[PDB]
Amino acid sequence: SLNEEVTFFEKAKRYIGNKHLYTEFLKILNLYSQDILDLDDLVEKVDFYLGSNKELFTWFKNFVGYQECEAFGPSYKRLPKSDTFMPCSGRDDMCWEVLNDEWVGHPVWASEDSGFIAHRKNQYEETLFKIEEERHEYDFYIESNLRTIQCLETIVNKIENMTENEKANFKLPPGLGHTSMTIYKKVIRKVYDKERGFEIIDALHEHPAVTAPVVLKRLKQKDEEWRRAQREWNKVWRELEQKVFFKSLDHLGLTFKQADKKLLTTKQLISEISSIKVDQTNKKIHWLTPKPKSQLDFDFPDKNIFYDILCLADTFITHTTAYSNPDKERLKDLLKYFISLFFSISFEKIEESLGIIQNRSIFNLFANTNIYIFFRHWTTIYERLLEIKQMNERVTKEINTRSTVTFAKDLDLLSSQLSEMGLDFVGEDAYKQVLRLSRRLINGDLEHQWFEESLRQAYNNKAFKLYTIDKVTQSLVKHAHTLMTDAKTAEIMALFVKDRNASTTSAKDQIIYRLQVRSHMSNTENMFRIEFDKRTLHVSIQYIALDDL
Amino acid sequence: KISLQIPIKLKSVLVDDWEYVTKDKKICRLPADVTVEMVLNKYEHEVSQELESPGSQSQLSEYCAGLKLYFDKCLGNMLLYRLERLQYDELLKKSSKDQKPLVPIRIYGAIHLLRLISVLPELISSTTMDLQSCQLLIKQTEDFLVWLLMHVDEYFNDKDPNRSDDALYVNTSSQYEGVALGM
Amino acid sequence: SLQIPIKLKSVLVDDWEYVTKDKKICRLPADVTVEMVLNKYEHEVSQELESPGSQSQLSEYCAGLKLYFDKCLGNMLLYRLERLQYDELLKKSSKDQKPLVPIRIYGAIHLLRLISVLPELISSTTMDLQSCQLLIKQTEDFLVWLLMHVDEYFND
Amino acid sequence: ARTKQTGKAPRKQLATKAA
Amino acid sequence: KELLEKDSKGNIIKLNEPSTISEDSKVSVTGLPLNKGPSEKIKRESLWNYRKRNDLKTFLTENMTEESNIRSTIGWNDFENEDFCSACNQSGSFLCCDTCPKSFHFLCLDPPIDPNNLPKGDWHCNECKFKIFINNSMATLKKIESNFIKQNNNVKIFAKLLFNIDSHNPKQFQLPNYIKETFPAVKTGSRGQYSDENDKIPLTDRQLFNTSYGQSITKLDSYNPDTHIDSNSGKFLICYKCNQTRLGSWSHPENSRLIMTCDYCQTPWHLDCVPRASFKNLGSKWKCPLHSPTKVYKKIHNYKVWKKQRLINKKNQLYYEPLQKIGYQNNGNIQIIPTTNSIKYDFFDKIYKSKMVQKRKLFQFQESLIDKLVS
Amino acid sequence: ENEDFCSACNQSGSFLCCDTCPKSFHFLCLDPPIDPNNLPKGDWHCNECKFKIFINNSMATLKKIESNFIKQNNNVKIFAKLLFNIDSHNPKQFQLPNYIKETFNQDFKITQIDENSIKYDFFDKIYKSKMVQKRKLFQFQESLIDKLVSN
Amino acid sequence: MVYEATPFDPITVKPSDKRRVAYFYDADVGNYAYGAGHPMKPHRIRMAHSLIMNYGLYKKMEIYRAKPATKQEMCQFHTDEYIDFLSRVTPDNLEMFKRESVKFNVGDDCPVFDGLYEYCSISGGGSMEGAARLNRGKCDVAVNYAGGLHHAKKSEASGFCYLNDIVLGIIELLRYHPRVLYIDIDVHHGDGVEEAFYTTDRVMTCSFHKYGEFFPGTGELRDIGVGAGKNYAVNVPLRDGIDDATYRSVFEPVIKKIMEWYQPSAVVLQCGGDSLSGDRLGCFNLSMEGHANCVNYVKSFGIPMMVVGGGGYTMRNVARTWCFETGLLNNVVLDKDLPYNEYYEYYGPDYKLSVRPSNMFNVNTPEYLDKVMTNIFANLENTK
Ligand SMILES: [Zn+2]
Ligand SMILES: [Zn+2]
Ligand SMILES: [Zn+2]
Ligand SMILES: [Zn+2]
Ligand SMILES: [Zn+2]
Ligand SMILES: [Zn+2]
Ligand SMILES: [Zn+2]
Repeated sequence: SLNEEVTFFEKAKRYIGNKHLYTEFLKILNLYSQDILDLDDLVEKVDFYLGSNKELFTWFKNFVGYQECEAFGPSYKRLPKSDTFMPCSGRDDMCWEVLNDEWVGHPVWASEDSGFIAHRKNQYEETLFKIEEERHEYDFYIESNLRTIQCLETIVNKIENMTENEKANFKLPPGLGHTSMTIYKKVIRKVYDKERGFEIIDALHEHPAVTAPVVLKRLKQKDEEWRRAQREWNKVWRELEQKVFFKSLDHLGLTFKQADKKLLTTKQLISEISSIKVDQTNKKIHWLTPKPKSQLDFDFPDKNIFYDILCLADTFITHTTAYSNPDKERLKDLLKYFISLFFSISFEKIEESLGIIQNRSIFNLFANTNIYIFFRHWTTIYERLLEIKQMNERVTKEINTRSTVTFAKDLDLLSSQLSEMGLDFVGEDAYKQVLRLSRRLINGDLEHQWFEESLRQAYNNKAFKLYTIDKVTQSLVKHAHTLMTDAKTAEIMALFVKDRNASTTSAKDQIIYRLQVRSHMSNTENMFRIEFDKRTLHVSIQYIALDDL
Repeated sequence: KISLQIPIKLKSVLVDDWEYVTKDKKICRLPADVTVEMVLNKYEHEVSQELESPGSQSQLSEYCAGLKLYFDKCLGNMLLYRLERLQYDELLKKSSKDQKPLVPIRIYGAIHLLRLISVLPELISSTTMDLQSCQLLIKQTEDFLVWLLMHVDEYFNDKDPNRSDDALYVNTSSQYEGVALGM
Repeated sequence: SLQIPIKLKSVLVDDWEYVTKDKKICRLPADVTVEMVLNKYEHEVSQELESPGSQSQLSEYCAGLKLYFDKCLGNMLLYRLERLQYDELLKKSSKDQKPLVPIRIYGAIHLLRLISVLPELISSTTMDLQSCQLLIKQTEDFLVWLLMHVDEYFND
Repeated sequence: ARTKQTGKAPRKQLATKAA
Repeated sequence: KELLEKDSKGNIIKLNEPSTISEDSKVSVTGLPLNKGPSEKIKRESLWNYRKRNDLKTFLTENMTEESNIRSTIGWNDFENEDFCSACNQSGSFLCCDTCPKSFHFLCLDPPIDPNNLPKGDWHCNECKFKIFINNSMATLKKIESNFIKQNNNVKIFAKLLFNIDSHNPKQFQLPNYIKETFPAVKTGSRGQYSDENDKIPLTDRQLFNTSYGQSITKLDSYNPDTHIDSNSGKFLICYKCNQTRLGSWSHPENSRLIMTCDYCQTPWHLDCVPRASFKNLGSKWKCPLHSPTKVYKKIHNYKVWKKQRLINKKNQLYYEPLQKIGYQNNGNIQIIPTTNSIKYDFFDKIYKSKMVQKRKLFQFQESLIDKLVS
Repeated sequence: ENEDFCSACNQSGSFLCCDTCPKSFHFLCLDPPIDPNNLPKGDWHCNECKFKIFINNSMATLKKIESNFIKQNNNVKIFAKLLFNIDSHNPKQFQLPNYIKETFNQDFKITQIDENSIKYDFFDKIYKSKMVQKRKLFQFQESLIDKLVSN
Repeated sequence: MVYEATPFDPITVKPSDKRRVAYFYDADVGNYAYGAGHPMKPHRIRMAHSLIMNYGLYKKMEIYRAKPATKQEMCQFHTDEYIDFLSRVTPDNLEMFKRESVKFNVGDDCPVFDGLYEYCSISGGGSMEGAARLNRGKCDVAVNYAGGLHHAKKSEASGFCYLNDIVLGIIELLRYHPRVLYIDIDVHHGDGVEEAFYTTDRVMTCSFHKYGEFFPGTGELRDIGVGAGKNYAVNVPLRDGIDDATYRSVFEPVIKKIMEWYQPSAVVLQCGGDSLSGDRLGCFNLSMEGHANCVNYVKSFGIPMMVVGGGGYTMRNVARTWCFETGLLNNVVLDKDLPYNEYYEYYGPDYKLSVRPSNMFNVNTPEYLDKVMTNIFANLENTK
């Protein structure tokens, strides 16, 4: 009851860290101490200061003696009673009781006199809005003209079956007996001249007998001409909508190529694993005394995906020209050997589909940056394909059971592209199709835009991550090529080959394997522990860069 | 070159005014509970007692009356921001409705008097007034300022308009702000 | 702004009559010295002062006093025939190699002499506002603590 | 009396939904 | 042009249709008139390829719409003038001086002019009116100034100040420089408005609207991992509350939590740890939840407000160190000093002594409480 | 260069003429009670004169040295400004004061404070608030006990 | 421990919750255009309505043409001068009104088209007649898509909203109901309706809206009402790209806690189409199903309600979602195959009822929404 009382302040100083923050904390404490800050405000401020330190904040709460209105909010201010007295003639006592007239808010006050940020849209979304703008333009004018034609023809058939002795003094009220006062005025002022529209309106109101039929005839001629122009505009709008709409609805996929070029590099993949290690080491000193021996976790539930990635790799190898043929076959059997040795798949299955710890199931690969980056590219392709496969059956059932509406088939509205040229997914399995298309994209016989359009049409933009499949498998092939053809890098592989092939190893074998791997690489390079389990195919990647030294 | 030694408490009061009018968009509660004529008058009664010299009494009354006449004539000329000019217009229309000529001297608060004191050296430097009269005008202005410091807690108090109806400043409406800073 | 009861005022003018109109002065060890009275002062008031910060400023006051009585006795708190007294006190101090500090040789008479000369001296130099109220509150509660038991130290 | 505009009728268009 | 061809008795005969072709070819939002359709030069890139039933139930509505009026409230319940105001230096609707190239706001004049009750003839500014009155007045200015001085005998010192402001055109009040220069944090905006240290630098038009689609300043539309990494140090921005940086992995970008930095102390905070849903790109500078407030309200139990003093330049600002350490009633405006072993044990003993003092205070009272009940 | 009466003891006697100030003192009217016929040979600076040559009649040096001497001994802190005046005081007899004979840049000062004193006032404020609420609840409890006994 | 990540369940109607549906539509409301370059288009109402008729939906409901509101009726919430100005301004005599143009914000964002007063009257009359039909028990659900102008205030026009007809509808509901709950699923904050009922406990305004540097800037979490209306104005701030499952998991617990805590007698539901995916000004990622689950969940409670459609700037998506709302209010689920309407060319390329969500980031993290609904649930303990 004494030691924590005298050590609380400098223990809190250690916790706050930054002196500055400690300076403002002492300012908060003095402001409470000078009968200026209320105790609840001090409590909240310390809660914002020592929130994660529960024990310290709990001690502060009970030692201080806290026991658990007028919150106006930031976006409302109070008017005086002078501006409240503004006559609203329709208000009885209930509206004067329940309506707020003193507290107001404005967008200008909420912006702090700075403005607002509009949401960014694609250029395809912008031209979609332009198409919608022109559609509303044509349809609003046509429907307003049609309503005026209906009213005028009602007046005309009322005036046709009557005689001429009272047709001279027959008049029309404003609005022409309709529920609107201005729609016919808008139509008249648009169709006729600006200065003559008003006098036509006056001639229609005073003498409708002569003015009404010629007005109806003009309006009908303008209506049929506008509808013909609207239909042969609607052809253009429909084709541009079919060209634009699915690209407009794609948001991450429109910029996924540059984002995948920028973020699937060595630096970002090192940054992710180092950030996870930094988070674990930062939260280790606070709680969780059993610190985990892993940072990244990868699951591998499906094994056919490995054969798909291998098929894509050999397709890129056969297609490419920058690599020699011995280098091509070394890439092929290096990838096949690494996949057969790291995981539980044998070489036969690959070929047909395209303190002594005895009988060990956990296998450790100690790697430098090159093997780690190559493995990260492989896991990137695996997760990208597994996202497609895990939803392959549902999207296949959706594409196969695509019942088109009847009036689009009768009036050939639906698009024909992605069909004549065979990019729809109807009649085939969706995953196989993707791989086939991809292979075609890798081989160069398929354009990038049509591949992206087919993927976003088939998967409803959920296959945006596969737009750069060729680039990532090219980078994976390049990383394997630099993996076997670099000094102090292929020897680490060979050491992994010896460790995996020779089972029934003790812990000291793992330690001497670790320092033998470290030997090949510099004392500055990064160590990666890639742990594989034969059961459940879980891969745990641990960052031990400059740790074992 | 004419210099004025305004104490920094009233300098901070003027800067807070500027903040409330231009940034926070707050105007003066008009007519104020403590107006300018009132403060000037109180100042006189207070000091007049202290000073017995009758020429000093005559000067002090001369300075007070000249400040009153200068204020009224200059309030709507250069003493108020663009936001409060619509309040000046509506005060003029309300006064012309009642057929009483408007007198800024009794409707405006002491913050506008402090604005007059702050803007006074520029106006003094813009007229052909001789050196001794300028020096004595500055001197009586400094006496008024050091009298205002002792009474800074009752003439310039800090109160939120959202919590107090008796604050010197009041919040604006969108309509006022709009007509004031839109046309 | 300090208040001194005649209880003290009468005894200080009586001491003035002893030191000016009479040859009789205080004793060489001055009977009860200042460490015991200041230690029992802290031992009752800090045990009566409630918050720890109050005890902190109480300790400071006494200690400061102690240093002020050390550093001020040779300059202000001396009368006639006392210079010579402090003279063979400092000559006796140099004989046994222990240094001359004036607290353990003197009594309480030049303490309340020091609070008597304190308010004119406190206004001589530049000082705060509220530090003066803290100092005068400390002097007042020290003097009323003396006023509880004047007769302990002040009996002829 | 000659008059001239600026021609925006409202104010703070920046703090609006369509500016 | 003789629209209604009336007869000799005034009876209507026949009207002639006006010029329909006057605005039949007006450009619509399509870029073409409504009379014609799209042109070929947009049909190349609009269509995919350019080589150079009526069962509507929508006409039955009017039969089944019954009118509804059952509400309780039914029935009844030369020179060109400037583009800125000469008073406030801002754009808007202006009244223009005729013989003077200065234009004023309608509300900026003395008295302010109603925008509907305009002067019928010619309008002059106050400076121009003074110029015409002087040209008109035979007496020289100084003669009129002296006559105003002797006429206003009751006030002599302000008489020149009273006289010379009739010549001055009305202007918006602006604080003088020596009022503003003593506070270095206080700045002046583009319109003359107040600005201080709690105000952001206004983002230029390039940053908001002239950026790419993927990179938006809101930082909500894409996965940007170059925000958890400090630019000048290269380390990871650890959030203060969660003590973590959720960078994500670019294969699971939903695991990445957004992080901002405070605009004053640069303390990084997650957008979920502090409850916020934006990055405060424009407006006032965002302040982390860790700073001390510059304005507080306390309940009297009315209320009492407290505001921190504004920053003052080093010439007019002096910092003083109290002589009194414990209980110095400061105003809250405080500055901390660095620390220069016995203090820890002194504190320890002070807390110890005060604690048995508190214990004996409790004991000496509870005994009286239990001794009260017998009587 | 000399005065007819001692400025310390206010009677005539053997005097010692200081070099700059005309005030003179007795052989016992000094902080050393200087033994006659044994004064160390020199110009005989007094306390004020030695202060003037220590500060070199300059302001800022004496301000930074006051800051320093207040700085090291914080255990005498409330008397720390009072410790210089003796070094600038020429000693004198206890002149009994008068009531004992009978029977603007300074407004915005920022307080310079240390962390220990802020810590002390925080402990002060929490202990005061806690025990006045404890006392007031104890007095309310006793008062209700007395009211229920009387009723 | 409040927010739970729940996958989006398919929409199922309740056959034991049959409601008499009164749908309000004026045929003139489609013939008003805000401007040449303007996003607010009332024409989107009638191709919503043409989707009702063509879906035969009308049969399952009672179609009414409400009487348009007059000036005084309009002044039940707005001032006399603002309603006058609205009834007197035309694009012709705009130079007669500049002081009122800056005073009431009419101009620019809220333009001046010559059918302004008639459009506002149609909207207000639809809202008040729906509230009247709810008051007299003639219907259980009142549908009026012509209104929804939730940004209009006492003496100003903002957000493409001139007359706050929702305030008049809630006022007419308050004459017969003691407690009225207004729910705004528009992507914008319902600033006018919340400001109108900020200081009262009789109306609770819950607004699920995007709160960033977005319009109108109000609707922050601490805004809970003042005076007697404290903790009677719930604001749910959301980030960009909230999808159907996330929106369901924030909407259903909050609305459930309101029902079992506030216990309203009538419900008004602002069905903003701007909260859909692909919207011109909205920034949400709601599909039609996600927009419709809110209306189905609030229909499951059985409280007399009034469904009023507000925003929505892409006409096809808001029309399809309004048709699906109207179909859901008759306890049917319309098939995802459009019948032949006159405006059939809008809904390309699949011509189905579904509004497909975009694949943009659901940046609303579970922790932030958990904190938001924890604060909302803590504030809702005082509404008993
Ligand atoms: Zn002019
Ligand atoms: Zn102006
Ligand atoms: Zn900060
Ligand atoms: Zn965090
Ligand atoms: Zn002497
Ligand atoms: Zn000397
Ligand atoms: Zn909206």
